[PDB]
Amino acid sequence: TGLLDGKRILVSGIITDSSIAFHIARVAQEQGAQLVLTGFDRLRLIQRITDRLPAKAPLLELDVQNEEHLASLAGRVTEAIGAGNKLDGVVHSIGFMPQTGMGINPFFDAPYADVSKGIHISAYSYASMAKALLPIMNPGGSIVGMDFDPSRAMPAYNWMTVAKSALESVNRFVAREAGKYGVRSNLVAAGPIRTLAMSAIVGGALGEEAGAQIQLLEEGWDQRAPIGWNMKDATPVAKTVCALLSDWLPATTGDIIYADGGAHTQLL
Amino acid sequence: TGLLDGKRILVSGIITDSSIAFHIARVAQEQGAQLVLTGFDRLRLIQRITDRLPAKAPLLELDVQNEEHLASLAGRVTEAIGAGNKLDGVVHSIGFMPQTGMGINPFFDAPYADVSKGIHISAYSYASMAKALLPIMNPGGSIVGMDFDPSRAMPAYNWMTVAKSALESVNRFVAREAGKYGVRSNLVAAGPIRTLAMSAIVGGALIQLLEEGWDQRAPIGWNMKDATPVAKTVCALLSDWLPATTGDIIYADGGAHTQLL
Amino acid sequence: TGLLDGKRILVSGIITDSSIAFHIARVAQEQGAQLVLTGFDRLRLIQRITDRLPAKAPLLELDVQNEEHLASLAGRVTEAIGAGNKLDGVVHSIGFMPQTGMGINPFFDAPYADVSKGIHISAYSYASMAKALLPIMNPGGSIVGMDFDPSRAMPAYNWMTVAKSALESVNRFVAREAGKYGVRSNLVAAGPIRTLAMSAIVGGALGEEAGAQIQLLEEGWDQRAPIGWNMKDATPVAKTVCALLSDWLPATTGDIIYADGGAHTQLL
Amino acid sequence: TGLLDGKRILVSGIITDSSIAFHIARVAQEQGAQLVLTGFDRLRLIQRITDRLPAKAPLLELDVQNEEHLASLAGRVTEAIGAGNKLDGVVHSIGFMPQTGMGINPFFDAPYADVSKGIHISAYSYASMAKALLPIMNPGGSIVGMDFDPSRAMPAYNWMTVAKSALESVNRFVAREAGKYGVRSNLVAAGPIRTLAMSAIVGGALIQLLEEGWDQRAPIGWNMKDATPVAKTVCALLSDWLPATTGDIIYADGGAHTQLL
Ligand SMILES: NC(=O)c1ccc[n+]([C@@H]2O[C@H](COP(=O)([O-])OP(=O)(O)OC[C@H]3O[C@@H](n4cnc5c(N)ncnc54)[C@H](O)[C@@H]3O)[C@@H](O)[C@H]2O)c1
Ligand SMILES: NC(=O)c1ccc[n+]([C@@H]2O[C@H](COP(=O)([O-])OP(=O)(O)OC[C@H]3O[C@@H](n4cnc5c(N)ncnc54)[C@H](O)[C@@H]3O)[C@@H](O)[C@H]2O)c1
Ligand SMILES: NC(=O)c1ccc[n+]([C@@H]2O[C@H](COP(=O)([O-])OP(=O)(O)OC[C@H]3O[C@@H](n4cnc5c(N)ncnc54)[C@H](O)[C@@H]3O)[C@@H](O)[C@H]2O)c1
Ligand SMILES: NC(=O)c1ccc[n+]([C@@H]2O[C@H](COP(=O)([O-])OP(=O)(O)OC[C@H]3O[C@@H](n4cnc5c(N)ncnc54)[C@H](O)[C@@H]3O)[C@@H](O)[C@H]2O)c1
Repeated sequence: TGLLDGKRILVSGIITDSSIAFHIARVAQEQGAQLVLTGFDRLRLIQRITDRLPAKAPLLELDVQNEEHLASLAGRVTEAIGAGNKLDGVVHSIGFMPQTGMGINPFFDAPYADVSKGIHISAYSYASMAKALLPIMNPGGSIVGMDFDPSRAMPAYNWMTVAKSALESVNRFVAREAGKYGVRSNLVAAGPIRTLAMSAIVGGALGEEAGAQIQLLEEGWDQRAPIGWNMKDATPVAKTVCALLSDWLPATTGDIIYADGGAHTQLL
Repeated sequence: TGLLDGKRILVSGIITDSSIAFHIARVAQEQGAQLVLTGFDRLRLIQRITDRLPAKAPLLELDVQNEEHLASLAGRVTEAIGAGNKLDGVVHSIGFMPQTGMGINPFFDAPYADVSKGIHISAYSYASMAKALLPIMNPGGSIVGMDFDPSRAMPAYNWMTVAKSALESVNRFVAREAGKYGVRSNLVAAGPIRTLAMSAIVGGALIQLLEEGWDQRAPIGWNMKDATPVAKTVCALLSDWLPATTGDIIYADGGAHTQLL
Repeated sequence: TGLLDGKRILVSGIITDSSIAFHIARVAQEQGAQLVLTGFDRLRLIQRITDRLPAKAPLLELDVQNEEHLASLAGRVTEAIGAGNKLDGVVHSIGFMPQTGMGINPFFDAPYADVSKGIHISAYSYASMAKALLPIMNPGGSIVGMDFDPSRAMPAYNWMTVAKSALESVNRFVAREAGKYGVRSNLVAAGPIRTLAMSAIVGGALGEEAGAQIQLLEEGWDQRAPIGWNMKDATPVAKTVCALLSDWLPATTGDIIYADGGAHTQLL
Repeated sequence: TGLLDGKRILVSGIITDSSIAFHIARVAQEQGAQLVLTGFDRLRLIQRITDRLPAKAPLLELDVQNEEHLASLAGRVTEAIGAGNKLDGVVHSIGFMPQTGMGINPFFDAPYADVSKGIHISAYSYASMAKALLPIMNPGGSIVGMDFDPSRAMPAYNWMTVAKSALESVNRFVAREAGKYGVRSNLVAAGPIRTLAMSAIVGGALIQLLEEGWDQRAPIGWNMKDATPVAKTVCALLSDWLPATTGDIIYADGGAHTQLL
């Protein structure tokens, strides 16, 4: 009776109740999904946060840079959902980039070690998770990652833009591997959403003027989006992710769905 | 239980039970929609076809090159669904290109009158239907058209490739208009499907090699005789589950377009 | 010494001295090219215009909607350049769209008859000219058309945007035909240039604050463009066309070169 | 007379006389450029290769993973062309990916340490060199890097494809910076060319079929054994004849990427 009814889905990337992952988790559960959650580093906090989700779901630790976490991942998921059950869905909502690689910090000044950390967490880990989880996914399954359209450069996004371009390429190759399991792999390219990560970043760049520029970003995005855009609401993005986790897009893989109000299809 | 529960949706393009529009209509009815169908030219023939759909639905004549048909359409639709009710969905699943514009016929030999007719039916008509039906569409509604990825030239598709390129551009402008009504506009780029147009327009102007090639490039495979995955994709767009996508193209092609070999 | 030394190039599209084609013609001549020119309708006026070019050049009438003009073109060109001589280059710098298909006139209110004529002249005729001239082109030859990037919708450009999308598609097919002859076919996507088509034709469709809307277009373009953009200067565009007419892009065909200051590569 | 007469141009990436950089260098010199060359690893062996060039040019050492090399680059480059002289061109023609990231080795088995090294050398180093060399570039100058179209996935190319996607994105940011110096930044996406990297990196990770399919898809054909058309394109970008193109990608692939089949 729900869009994701009877589906077991892993969701990564909850850190705050504003996280896009949190809303993906909320909407999936509203649509009848049974979730496993993964969290990085602050697991007591994430536990308290996810108490506020509609239903109780098991939380597993996963630092995508930790090889041991990746190697034990499938075993721990299987334990969490019960032996014999497989995942129908996997959500990658994970991103990171050192401040040097962001903002008004000069593009040329980011040291490779910083960039490389960012790309490891933001792009490579999409292949890492897929590698760890594909052997426990059902045919008809769906892996989804979060994207921010990096086809053109822009202020501030800097090296994360580069990491997303890498992510887009990784996704196309994940699809080749995933297809062997009858599993789809796609990205959702979202417009700007007022998550705490989003606001910290622009705030890290512009400081005292960050609040104003954020309101201006919202105005510009809403104007260019033919159906408009609400930065305060992650629901449309979360629904798009759930659509890809459902069986209603069975012939789409290696691809990118734009949940950005249609802004990227307009010049002005 | 139903992805499109309660929605009122107009579906154009049904001519046989292999039509992508037929499968779109079937699946939508299965998912709780109520349809109004439109047919070009063969009304008695289409009526027999549509009698095979899981539920009966009113059938309206529509020639997209006929100005009077377009002018009467909204009123005719309202008459069929009852005053005070509006559409939630519109499906544009039509196209045509004269033989000279297709297959092994030389690209340079297609006369403009031929090309022009093809573009009228396959691309302009998307704006035309939108112009006619937007005044009777509900907020949150959705207009969906059928595309075949024309970003790179290819044998056989010739001038229809040009018509599809125009359509994609048209779709982005319809989205600006449709947005004023709170309505989305998108295309589904489908992989090759065994339809009347496939056999009679394309094949008539010349396929097994095409199925194999497409199935190879597609990471999850491709079945030319199964329009259902395409139909489901259109339904996804007609649903409330892709509420932030407009002016866009969704690829229901097995992932073929994301792979070089 | 000259980039196009010894080459024989047909240039269409000159109507005023602000025409992109006029500057393409000037620079080509400065680079040692020998030219044949084509003009539509106002041929006395055009001839007065072309007298201001650095060098003499035959002027032939060509209305791309006139089948008879198209059928006699090769013969009139060959008569102009001498028998046993062929063209090395062809420039299509031709566009048209009735006022109804542009500006603040509603997108839905443009009749297909208006749009169709616009597509005939702006898109289909690229195939027409190629059909007429390919039999009189040397291997190593080059056909170039003028584009305005239509991959995203925008205010005002309206149905001309659709024509340009059609033209891009046509160019990919012309490339397959031209290939047999060892001839390249490409488009130059220029940024906005203050020709009279811009200021008067598009400008006239813009309503009351037309000038301001066009200046705003320039400011936005200059800003997005990493090297900036000057709407008053067609020379970077004319040079780019000449680059495609030269032997220095011998492996590029069916393609688009962006002479737009790099604006299309930047979101903001 | 020469396309690049009096232009001072740095060219990285020569390792054998099949290198794309070697042919870029050869064509630039034929067109009157004064070159400075950089090499990695076996510089004495590279010197033997660079001696085969038309004119003798200074060879400097540059490992792009070496912060000292990068920090001293401009100083050493200035020493080579003379104090008071600046560069007009910079050619980035380098890249690398460990075997684990290539060919028949499973995509999922490449350790990040390996991928990272490949991304560092192949993509980040484009920004690295720009940062080092922009302060000694004249207005009107041109930075060019080599690309292989990564917009779709493909067998064998694997993680290098990902590095190329990074590079394309890096190029767009390098353009923003280079613009402040009146300098252009672009990539050339080349078709397949028989080089040491083609043979040792890609080939050992596994060939003739690649050439045929590319030549078939290219409207003007394509020759894997001929790097000259690619070198010419790079020189076009180094010249004054593409002065309005930046942050972009020019395809020197025989038009292959514009055709489905
Ligand atoms: N907020 C937006 O506007 C926006 C727009 C488009 C795309 N995105 C993408 O959506 C996803 C989530 O972003 P968000 O806006 O919700 O911010 P967020 O801070 O809520 O989510 C980012 C997540 O990455 C996790 N993470 C960081 N390092 C990790 C590691 N080593 N191992 C495992 N997890 C790690 C964090 O703990 C966090 O949960 C990202 O991929 C982001 O780039 C965000
Ligand atoms: N079969 C495929 O492989 C495939 C792949 C991608 C996209 N498409 C697209 O899907 C849509 C439907 O095509 P199909 O494959 O189902 O073939 P089809 O023959 O089953 O449907 C084509 C329809 O166009 C309608 N039509 C033609 N002229 C008309 C007019 N003047 N006014 C109103 N309607 C008119 C026909 O009556 C018919 O029902 C088209 O837009 C087509 O290009 C088909
Ligand atoms: N001005 C810009 O900003 C700009 C930007 C990108 C692309 N373009 C393109 O460049 C080309 C030239 O436009 P322009 O800006 O130089 O304005 P323009 O008016 O000087 O050039 C347009 C030309 O088309 C010719 N033409 C119209 N109908 C014709 C027909 N039936 N047969 C033969 N010729 C015909 C006109 O006579 C004229 O010479 C067009 O294709 C246009 O779309 C212009
Ligand atoms: N050969 C092809 O088919 C082809 C096609 C398209 C694009 N490309 C690209 O063109 C460029 C040249 O490659 P190629 O085909 O000529 O092979 P190549 O082997 O002749 O050149 C590759 C170069 O990378 C250099 N390099 C590796 N690590 C380095 C480091 N740490 N610091 C500085 N330089 C380093 C090598 O020493 C070498 O000279 C590359 O970026 C490549 O990816 C090659």
